[PDB]
Amino acid sequence: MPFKPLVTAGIESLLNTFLYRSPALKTARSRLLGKVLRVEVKGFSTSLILVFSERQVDVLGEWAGDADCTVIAYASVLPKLRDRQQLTALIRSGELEVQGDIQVVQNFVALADLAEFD
Amino acid sequence: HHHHEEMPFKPLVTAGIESLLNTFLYRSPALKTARSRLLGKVLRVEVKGFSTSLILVFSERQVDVLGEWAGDADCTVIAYASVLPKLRDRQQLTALIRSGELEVQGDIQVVQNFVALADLAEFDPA
Ligand SMILES: [Ca+2]
Ligand SMILES: [Ca+2]
Ligand SMILES: [Ca+2]
Ligand SMILES: [Ca+2]
Ligand SMILES: [Ca+2]
Ligand SMILES: [Ca+2]
Ligand SMILES: [Tb+3]
Ligand SMILES: [Tb+3]
Repeated sequence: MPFKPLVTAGIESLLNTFLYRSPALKTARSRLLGKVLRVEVKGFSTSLILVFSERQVDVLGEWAGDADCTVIAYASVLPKLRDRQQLTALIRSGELEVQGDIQVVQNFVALADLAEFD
Repeated sequence: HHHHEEMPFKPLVTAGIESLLNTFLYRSPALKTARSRLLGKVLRVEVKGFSTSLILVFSERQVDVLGEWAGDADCTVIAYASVLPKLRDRQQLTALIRSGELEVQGDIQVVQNFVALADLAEFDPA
């Protein structure tokens, strides 16, 4: 199946430098341990699968299995997922569609928010 | 890089796009003649819904990606990210420009040459 290896490797390195380089974020990352988040970017044919472990997040373009959480949005909603206080508004407006366990995306957005200085 | 210090998201996005474009377009010497058409060109990409631009600077051994450019761009493209999977060939490029899904300012030949390069990068199995 099309794994899109160059794009997924690039997204993986980006997410690992941003979220996993700092050991100060360890306890915030512990909330996502063993979780599988499926990201469907509207207009794109392939899904992105994020598998969280202690050392890093692995990204795949193809997954045989279930995701704990699935998020559907247009590309312009992705930069908005670095703010915990605006996730409820995005979900309410339908800009971000959530299937499965909403806690997985809430925990991810809380992590990304703590990863970056405003 | 090798450090514990928190670094901004924007330079990580441009570094990531740069790495991607160089592996995809610049690794294969078979694409040399297609790359020659973009030498010295500056392509500004404004992704609708995003606040910041992407600047692509084509040289012989690589394309550099920046988040800012005080100078002159040879071509400026404005589109939503969902048009990227739609610009496979030059036939589709004309339809996207005709429909206004892709807005072009400056030299249209730069984006035609870029799309023609990406299309040949897919044909070339390297
Ligand atoms: Ca923050
Ligand atoms: Ca560079
Ligand atoms: Ca000019
Ligand atoms: Ca120029
Ligand atoms: Ca193609
Ligand atoms: Ca190739
Ligand atoms: Tb599948
Ligand atoms: Tb602008």
